[PDB]
Amino acid sequence: GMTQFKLIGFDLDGTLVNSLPDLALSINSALKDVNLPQASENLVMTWIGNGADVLSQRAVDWACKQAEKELTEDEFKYFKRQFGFYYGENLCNISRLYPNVKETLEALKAQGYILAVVTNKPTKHVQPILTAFGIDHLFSEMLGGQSLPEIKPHPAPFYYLCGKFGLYPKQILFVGDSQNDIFAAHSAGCAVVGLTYGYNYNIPIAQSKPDWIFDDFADILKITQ
Ligand SMILES: [Cl-]
Repeated sequence: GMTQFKLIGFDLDGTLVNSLPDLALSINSALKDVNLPQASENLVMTWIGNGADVLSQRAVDWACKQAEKELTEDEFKYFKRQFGFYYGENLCNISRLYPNVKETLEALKAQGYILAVVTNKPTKHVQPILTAFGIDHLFSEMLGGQSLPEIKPHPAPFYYLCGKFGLYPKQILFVGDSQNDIFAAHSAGCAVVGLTYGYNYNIPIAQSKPDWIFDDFADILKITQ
């Protein structure tokens, strides 16, 4: 309307949904199944951001070092199957939307913005978690960690949106909570909101220099009309 933006994109974990509690519960149950020590929720948080394989590798590497044990490859595969199972079961157990997320997405949709999710979370979990929280109907595109060959912080997912919706990068506003989001946006040429409530390796979101830094998801409305 009075902005340049046609499409607004969002990360999922740490931006729309506070999923850390269910991720931590799931990963710790799987660690227990391979007789490895369990991690604090802050530690688990620091492994999140780069997809479920990297998350799994960080978990097992930490726990093995803690315990002075190693896993065989078959044990590691087993760990990953159990972690996948538990999480699938706990997608919307302790997890909740961040404050004002649904109301804000509805407002933006009402204004005519195309809305998209771009996350490194496995693609298989994206439509289910959005459906569980009653917001799947608002999104015109939902990209996860297996959806394209390169993922955030590579700008490719942003270029895919430009192509699919017929846009210049400058017509996309992105909303994220980690440097993966902010670096991808800077590289593609998209304006980017950094949220301060999400998962960024214990690093302040200001360090990656987003275009805006917000404590409340509803503040996005102040910059979209
Ligand atoms: Cl991730």
